[PDB]
Amino acid sequence: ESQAFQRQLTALIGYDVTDVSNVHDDELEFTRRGLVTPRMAEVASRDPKLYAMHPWVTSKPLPEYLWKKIANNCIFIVIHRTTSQTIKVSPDDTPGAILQDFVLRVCGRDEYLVGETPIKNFQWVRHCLKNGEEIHVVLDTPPDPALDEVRKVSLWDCDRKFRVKIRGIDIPVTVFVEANIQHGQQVLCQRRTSPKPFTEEVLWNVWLEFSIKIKDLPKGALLNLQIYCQLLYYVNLLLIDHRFLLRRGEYVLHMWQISFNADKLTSATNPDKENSMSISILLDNYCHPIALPKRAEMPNQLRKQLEAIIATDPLNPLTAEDKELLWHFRYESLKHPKAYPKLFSSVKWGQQEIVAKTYQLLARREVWDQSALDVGLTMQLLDCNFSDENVRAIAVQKLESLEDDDVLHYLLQLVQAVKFEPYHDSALARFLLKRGLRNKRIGHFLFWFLRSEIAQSRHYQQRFAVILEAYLRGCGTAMLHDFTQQVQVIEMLQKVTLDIKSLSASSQVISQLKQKLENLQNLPESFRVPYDPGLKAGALAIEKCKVMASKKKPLWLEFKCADPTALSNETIGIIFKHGDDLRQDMLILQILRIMESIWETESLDLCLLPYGCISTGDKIGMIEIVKDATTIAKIQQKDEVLNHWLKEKSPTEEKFQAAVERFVYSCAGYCVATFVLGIGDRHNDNIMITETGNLFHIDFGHERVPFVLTPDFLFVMGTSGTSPHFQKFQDICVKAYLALRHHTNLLIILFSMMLMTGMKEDIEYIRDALTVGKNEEDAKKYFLDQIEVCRDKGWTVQFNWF
Ligand SMILES: Cn1c(=O)n(C2CCOCC2)c2c3cc(-c4cccnc4)ccc3ncc21
Repeated sequence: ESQAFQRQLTALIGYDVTDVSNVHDDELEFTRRGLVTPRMAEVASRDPKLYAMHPWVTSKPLPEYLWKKIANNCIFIVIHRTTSQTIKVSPDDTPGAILQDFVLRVCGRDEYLVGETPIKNFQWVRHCLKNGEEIHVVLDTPPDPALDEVRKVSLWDCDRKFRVKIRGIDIPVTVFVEANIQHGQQVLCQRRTSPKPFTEEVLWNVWLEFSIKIKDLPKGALLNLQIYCQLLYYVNLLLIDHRFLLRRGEYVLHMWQISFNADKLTSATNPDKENSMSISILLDNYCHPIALPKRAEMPNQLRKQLEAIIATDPLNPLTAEDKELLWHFRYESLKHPKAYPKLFSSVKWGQQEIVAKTYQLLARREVWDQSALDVGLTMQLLDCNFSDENVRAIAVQKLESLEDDDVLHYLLQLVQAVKFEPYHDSALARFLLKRGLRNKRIGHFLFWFLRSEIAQSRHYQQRFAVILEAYLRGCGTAMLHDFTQQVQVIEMLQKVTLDIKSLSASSQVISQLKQKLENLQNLPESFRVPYDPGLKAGALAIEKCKVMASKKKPLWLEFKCADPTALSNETIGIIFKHGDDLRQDMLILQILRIMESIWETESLDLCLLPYGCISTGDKIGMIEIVKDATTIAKIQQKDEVLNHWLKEKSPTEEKFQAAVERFVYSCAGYCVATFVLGIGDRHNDNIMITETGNLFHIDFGHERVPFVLTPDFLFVMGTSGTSPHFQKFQDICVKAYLALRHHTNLLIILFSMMLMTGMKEDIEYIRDALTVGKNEEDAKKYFLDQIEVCRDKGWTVQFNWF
């Protein structure tokens, strides 16, 4: 009756929030309760007119390469209604001024040109100008905002030393327990139990007295229990709870097994109980509830020493002297926003006094607030190394400066960063709740970015599910309708992918596929595309649908577009795959999209193709089909072969000369990008190219060479084992490489988090690849040398690949 809505949300999320069986406290229920207010606040504050039409706009400057297309200076936008007419408009002209009521929707898209924004500052206008396409719009009627209607004793006096009683470890099928007090990645104090023979049950009943006191336990503290026999099981328990109270009583904790990592920081217990390892522990209880309460300059030499510490890379660890230097002169270090991550590492979190000294130091934020926004440091303070609620919130406060365009560039990386938050309700989760609820595009990607983890991560599904339910409860009836239509389709397409895979390691398979898709089309008739929400896919082209030939078996699906106002009847091609982890490809594609923005600021377009890719469920998702594209393997199935393929598929010579240029930029782009990320040693079948000349890597799901610059690519430029194109390539390569190096800290910390949340020494790769330390001229030469490593090898490495 009154519960029907929750069972609808339950099916959208893919996990039950009301079901509380793997919970030892009430944090999820308390954060479900606490999340109501920032949803109520956002639902109410959003302009219902601009919420319904979600104009995807930017406040960033129009790039160098895009002002080349505009001349007079005017742009042509063709308005449709059967009868169409072109209108010459100034780049700085508002959409209403063009209209001279009615709205300017994009043809075949739920994309609109609205608000007090210049047309040059629209993401669809910039997109068309980049791709050299016409701006086809339609004089449509604004959508009803009615469709989005939303349904409605003190701690610092407990000077006693802390202790935990290790009762034992009950397991269904030598060993010792390692008890740790943790804050960030920094272990405060360790204690082990005496080794005992490994059996079905191992009792100890011994108390482990720690060096740290109750008073000195920081908000965010963790009792991390580990089972060593060398590490085999782990579990965590927040010593300070959500209601600021120290943990008391008996706790049985089901432990996570093994095979550093974000999964190893989780406060959640293992849901499996009949097969998992447990741990009975006792925590000292009291009659009254224990509750946590709330100059000189610097000499020229010690200034230079501190300046060198700030200027180093994030991965560079601080010594004991570096930590003392930074802490003593914290008031100076506070006047340099770049020192904050390193300074907040230098503080002794296991000392109530040193913590209180930081908390009051942070009240002098006049300098941090007034600073120019840096995503680098903001992401730095949100990682595993920072467990303090206050420090993290200073980073979340800067995320408010980010306009909807930028929130989209880091939505996935911010969603992952929630894994490092000690408590469920956090400034970050709330931040992602505001931005998702304010914007429909952000909200759509939020849904899928959260649903990605809820369905595959047993470690963080609990936390993420309460954040999804909170977003869902405020998006409005329209988005809730759209998501049911997406869930219903992917859940339908999930069975088909799995049933077909359970028939192969042919005509039988291809007939059985259409035999199943037939009893599927007879709901829904339309659904938004999870990786491109503007595009609405209609009914299937069941005759075009096939099962793909590789080691894995994906579903090549083609859907007609639901919008009849579309320019072409070109179907929407979607790959539905199983057995591969799309969570890592999502992460790689995101850094690629970030790299492009870095190049945009530096006035460069390296023509990357970061194809839509959404992780949907348990090792299953969907991938965008790139139209008129094939792999290098299919083009070979040597030197001449690619340039012969480009001319052959090219209509005019004008278009071919465009095809070789689109090749040099995209090739240089994938050369710099895949090198930095360390995914350049890839097989020919994992490198694609459009009939337009647009090259792009794929299958990112986890002798040597730095990148792929084979002779067939070189022959396209006009070189065999210099050229006017190869010189243009080398120059744009360096120009692109040096741009990414200006954002070292950003890339370093983006990669670091990517590793921990998606997948110590492995991370160190970007230090060397982004040539940390070396000057602008030394890096130019270093990259040009890596070009020559590909020239020397040629077909060697490509041949080596089995
Ligand atoms: C025409 N055509 C293909 O043949 N294929 C492939 C199918 C699987 O064998 C490799 C080639 C693709 C595409 C494959 C991906 C992709 C698939 C899995 C992982 N990462 C990326 C993306 C876009 C694509 N577009 C077009 C297209």
